[PDB]
Amino acid sequence: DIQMTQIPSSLSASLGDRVSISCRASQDINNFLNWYQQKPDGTIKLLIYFTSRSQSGVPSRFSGSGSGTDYSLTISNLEQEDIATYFCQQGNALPRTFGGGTKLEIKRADAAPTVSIFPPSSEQLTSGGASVVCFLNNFYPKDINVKWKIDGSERQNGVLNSWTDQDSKDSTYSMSSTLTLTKDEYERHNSYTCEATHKTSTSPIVKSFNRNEC
Amino acid sequence: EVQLQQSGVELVRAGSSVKMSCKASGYTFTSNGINWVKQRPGQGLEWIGYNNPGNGYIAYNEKFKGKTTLTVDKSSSTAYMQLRSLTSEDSAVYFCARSEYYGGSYKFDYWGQGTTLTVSSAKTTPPSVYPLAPGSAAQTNSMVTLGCLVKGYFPEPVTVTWNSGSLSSGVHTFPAVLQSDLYTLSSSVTVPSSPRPSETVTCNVAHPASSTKVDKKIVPRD
Repeated sequence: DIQMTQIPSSLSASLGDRVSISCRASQDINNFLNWYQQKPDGTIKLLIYFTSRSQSGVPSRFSGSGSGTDYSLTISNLEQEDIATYFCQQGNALPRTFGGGTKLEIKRADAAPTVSIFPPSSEQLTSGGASVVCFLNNFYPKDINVKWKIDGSERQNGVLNSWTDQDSKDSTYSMSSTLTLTKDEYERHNSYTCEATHKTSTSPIVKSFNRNEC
Repeated sequence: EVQLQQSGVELVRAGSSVKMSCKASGYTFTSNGINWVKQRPGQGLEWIGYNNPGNGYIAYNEKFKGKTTLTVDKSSSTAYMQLRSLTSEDSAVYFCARSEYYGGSYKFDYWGQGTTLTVSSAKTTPPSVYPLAPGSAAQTNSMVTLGCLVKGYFPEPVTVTWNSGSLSSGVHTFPAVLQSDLYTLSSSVTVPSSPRPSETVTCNVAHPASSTKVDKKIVPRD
């Protein structure tokens, strides 16, 4: 097929910045290159057609260029409504192939999560389950490492992690981590600890509860 | 304004087939080809085929050929794609998009909203909702953070509200994650310490597919 490569796959830029996304193809694509924008929650729109250069009816800050194998999309002044995933598509041969995507995010000052840990609710425990939950809230950058420790040891089995999209107001992320165990296993241990490693502190940020100071 | 309206079968079992539809309007249907594209949740976009309703007919990506049949019905102005023998790798969002010629090649200039194909073993299950009150050593000291864990439901979505929507600042609702074929999500609200427990805080979750509505007040202890 013609393989289409976009570099980078992620780009953080400040609002107001000039952004450039590049797309390269494996053989000369003869300028039949179209660019698409996928907003949060999945709608997709045509922005630019025929080798970047032609605008469909998107803002005038979107433009593109290129020849042969290397094409660019550039946004001349970044707006909040522009954080999206961008895709190039070659229309020179069958199969139509698409680039792997470039996602945008608003660069911000680092923030550092506010962490909370929640014991299992009594209601859950009557059903023989015990989920322990840890919210890690309003942090930037998105990179964070969470480990669970029970009476001094393993993280690993039964942990589900979920991340929010970057907040449109302030520009942070949030994450919950939930450890699920059976009630029986839950009652053979004393402390439960949520430990976060974020590049905002050299010391982990730890939150814990002991089972019977409750 | 041309428009492309999709929906086909969204929740199916492995071994099944689905026939999805993309209804076009706002332009003469016969005049433009329809393309179908797959987005497997780990973002990339893949082309499946093209169907020209007017000018003869059909191409398939080698990969999708055979698993896919693309037809049209020119009189209702609908394009359809049929997927046969659906596995786990077929769960994705499928989009149809229109082609338009512009000097040399085609642009996919209007796209439908897409229809999610969930190949699953799970049946409609209402969530379990558990209130998450700060623990042991008193916690969240200034503001208090409270949560709600919505545990084994199927299908998506659930809607979570705090105090019937009065409490909408400070709330974070996390994208659901599929655990063993059922979804689990959570929501936290951070409130002033003067708000709780002096004022009632309740998380309200609605699950439209099982007709379930649950209200769980967050109270001290566990």
